[PDB]
Amino acid sequence: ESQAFQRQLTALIGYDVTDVSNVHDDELEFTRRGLVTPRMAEVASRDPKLYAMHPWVTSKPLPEYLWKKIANNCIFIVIHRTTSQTIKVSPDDTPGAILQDFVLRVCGRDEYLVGETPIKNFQWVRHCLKNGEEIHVVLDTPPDPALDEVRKVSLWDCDRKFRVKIRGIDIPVTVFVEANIQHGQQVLCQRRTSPKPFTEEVLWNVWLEFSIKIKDLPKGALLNLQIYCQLLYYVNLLLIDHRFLLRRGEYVLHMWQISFNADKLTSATNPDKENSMSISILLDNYCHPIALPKRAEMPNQLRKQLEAIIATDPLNPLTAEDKELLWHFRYESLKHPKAYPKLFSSVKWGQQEIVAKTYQLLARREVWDQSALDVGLTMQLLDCNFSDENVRAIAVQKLESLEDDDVLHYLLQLVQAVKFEPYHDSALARFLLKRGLRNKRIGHFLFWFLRSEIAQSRHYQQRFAVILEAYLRGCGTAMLHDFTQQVQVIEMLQKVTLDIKSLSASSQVISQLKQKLENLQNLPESFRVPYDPGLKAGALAIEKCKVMASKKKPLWLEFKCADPTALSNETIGIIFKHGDDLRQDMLILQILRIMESIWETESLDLCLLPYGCISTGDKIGMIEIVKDATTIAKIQQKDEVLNHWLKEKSPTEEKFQAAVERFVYSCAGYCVATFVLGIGDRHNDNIMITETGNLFHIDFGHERVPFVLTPDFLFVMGTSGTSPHFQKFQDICVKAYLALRHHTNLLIILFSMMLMTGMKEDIEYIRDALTVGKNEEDAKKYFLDQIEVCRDKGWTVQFNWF
Ligand SMILES: Cn1c(=O)n(C2CCOCC2)c2c3cc(-c4cccnc4)ccc3ncc21
Repeated sequence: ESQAFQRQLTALIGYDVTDVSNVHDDELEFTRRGLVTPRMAEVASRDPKLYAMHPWVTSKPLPEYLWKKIANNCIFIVIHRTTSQTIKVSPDDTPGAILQDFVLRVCGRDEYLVGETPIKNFQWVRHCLKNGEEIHVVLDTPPDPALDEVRKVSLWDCDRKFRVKIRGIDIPVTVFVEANIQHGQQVLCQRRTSPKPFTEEVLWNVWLEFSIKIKDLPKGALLNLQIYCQLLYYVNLLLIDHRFLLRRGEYVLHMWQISFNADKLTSATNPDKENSMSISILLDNYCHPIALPKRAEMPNQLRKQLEAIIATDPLNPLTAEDKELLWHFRYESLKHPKAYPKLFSSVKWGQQEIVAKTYQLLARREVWDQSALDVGLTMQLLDCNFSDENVRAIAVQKLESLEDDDVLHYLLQLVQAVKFEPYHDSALARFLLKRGLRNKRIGHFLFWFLRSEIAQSRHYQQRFAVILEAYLRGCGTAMLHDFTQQVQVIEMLQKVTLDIKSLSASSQVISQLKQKLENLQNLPESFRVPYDPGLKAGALAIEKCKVMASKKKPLWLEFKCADPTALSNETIGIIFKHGDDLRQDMLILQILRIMESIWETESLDLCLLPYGCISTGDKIGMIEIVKDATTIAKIQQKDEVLNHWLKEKSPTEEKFQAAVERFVYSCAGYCVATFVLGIGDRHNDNIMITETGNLFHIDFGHERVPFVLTPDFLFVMGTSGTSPHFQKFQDICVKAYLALRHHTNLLIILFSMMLMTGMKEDIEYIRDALTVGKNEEDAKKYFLDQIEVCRDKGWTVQFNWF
């Protein structure tokens, strides 16, 4: 009756929030309760007119390469209604001024040109100008905002030393327990139990007295229990709870097994109980509830020493002297926003006094607030190394400066960063709740970015599910309708992918596929595309649908577009795959999209193709089909072969000369990008190219060479084992490489988090690849040398690949 809505949300999320069986406290229920207010606040504050039409706009400057297309200076936008007419408009002209009521929707898209924004500052206008396409719009009627209607004793006096009683470890099928007090990645104090023979049950009943006191336990503290026999099981328990109270009583904790990592920081217990390892522990209880309460300059030499510490890379660890230097002169270090991550590492979190000294130091934020926004440091303070609620919130406060365009560039990386938050309700989760609820595009990607983890991560599904339910409860009836239509389709397409895979390691398979898709089309008739929400896919082209030939078996699906106002009847091609982890490809594609923005600021377009890719469920998702594209393997199935393929598929010579240029930029782009990320040693079948000349890597799901610059690519430029194109390539390569190096800290910390949340020494790769330390001229030469490593090898490495 009154519960029907929750069972609808339950099916959208893919996990039950009301079901509380793997919970030892009430944090999820308390954060479900606490999340109501920032949803109520956002639902109410959003302009219902601009919420319904979600104009995807930017406040960033129009790039160098895009002002080349505009001349007079005017742009042509063709308005449709059967009868169409072109209108010459100034780049700085508002959409209403063009209209001279009615709205300017994009043809075949739920994309609109609205608000007090210049047309040059629209993401669809910039997109068309980049791709050299016409701006086809339609004089449509604004959508009803009615469709989005939303349904409605003190701690610092407990000077006693802390202790935990290790009762034992009950397991269904030598060993010792390692008890740790943790804050960030920094272990405060360790204690082990005496080794005992490994059996079905191992009792100890011994108390482990720690060096740290109750008073000195920081908000965010963790009792991390580990089972060593060398590490085999782990579990965590927040010593300070959500209601600021120290943990008391008996706790049985089901432990996570093994095979550093974000999964190893989780406060959640293992849901499996009949097969998992447990741990009975006792925590000292009291009659009254224990509750946590709330100059000189610097000499020229010690200034230079501190300046060198700030200027180093994030991965560079601080010594004991570096930590003392930074802490003593914290008031100076506070006047340099770049020192904050390193300074907040230098503080002794296991000392109530040193913590209180930081908390009051942070009240002098006049300098941090007034600073120019840096995503680098903001992401730095949100990682595993920072467990303090206050420090993290200073980073979340800067995320408010980010306009909807930028929130989209880091939505996935911010969603992952929630894994490092000690408590469920956090400034970050709330931040992602505001931005998702304010914007429909952000909200759509939020849904899928959260649903990605809820369905595959047993470690963080609990936390993420309460954040999804909170977003869902405020998006409005329209988005809730759209998501049911997406869930219903992917859940339908999930069975088909799995049933077909359970028939192969042919005509039988291809007939059985259409035999199943037939009893599927007879709901829904339309659904938004999870990786491109503007595009609405209609009914299937069941005759075009096939099962793909590789080691894995994906579903090549083609859907007609639901919008009849579309320019072409070109179907929407979607790959539905199983057995591969799309969570890592999502992460790689995101850094690629970030790299492009870095190049945009530096006035460069390296023509990357970061194809839509959404992780949907348990090792299953969907991938965008790139139209008129094939792999290098299919083009070979040597030197001449690619340039012969480009001319052959090219209509005019004008278009071919465009095809070789689109090749040099995209090739240089994938050369710099895949090198930095360390995914350049890839097989020919994992490198694609459009009939337009647009090259792009794929299958990112986890002798040597730095990148792929084979002779067939070189022959396209006009070189065999210099050229006017190869010189243009080398120059744009360096120009692109040096741009990414200006954002070292950003890339370093983006990669670091990517590793921990998606997948110590492995991370160190970007230090060397982004040539940390070396000057602008030394890096130019270093990259040009890596070009020559590909020239020397040629077909060697490509041949080596089995
Ligand atoms: C025409 N055509 C293909 O043949 N294929 C492939 C199918 C699987 O064998 C490799 C080639 C693709 C595409 C494959 C991906 C992709 C698939 C899995 C992982 N990462 C990326 C993306 C876009 C694509 N577009 C077009 C297209």
